Amino acid sequence: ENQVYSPVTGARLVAGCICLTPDKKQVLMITSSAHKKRWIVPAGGVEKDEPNYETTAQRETWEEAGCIGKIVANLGTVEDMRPPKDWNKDIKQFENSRKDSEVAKHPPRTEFHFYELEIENLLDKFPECHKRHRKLYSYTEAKQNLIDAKRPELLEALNRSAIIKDD
Ligand SMILES: [Cl-]
Ligand SMILES: [Mg+2]
Repeated sequence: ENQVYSPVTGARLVAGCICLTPDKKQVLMITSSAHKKRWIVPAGGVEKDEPNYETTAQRETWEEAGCIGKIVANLGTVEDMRPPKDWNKDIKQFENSRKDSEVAKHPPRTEFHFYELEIENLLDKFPECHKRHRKLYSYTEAKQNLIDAKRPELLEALNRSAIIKDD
């Protein structure tokens, strides 16, 4: 009940961090709680008492990854546009035009506010350290992880960061 939603779309409001090594060659990824083999980035729900998205982003990066660092860029917003739960059993799932197909119009599940963080430390004891793994990946590896995880919005956020892409 401490969760915050868009007053317009009803999307859950979430913040998180693209956590880069100081040399900008790697990004910190974490395993999903539900799916141990899916690698994503730290992010979670804004809570009602939190004054800004940076606070949520750095809290969730601590809770989920045991990562501390400095926010160095605002990477703006991305949206989880996965269709609702009922979607694949509904009668009209797609809206087609002359040269294009789209999933039927729906609000986003989640609106993510992403920041780029420069990693200053990784701690062995952190709140979710027995529920998740946290590991550095090159850009090429991280991109494949996020496609494997079916989270293109997280890849959109990563691509806005200063991560070195030509591995
Ligand atoms: Cl909003
Ligand atoms: Mg979360």
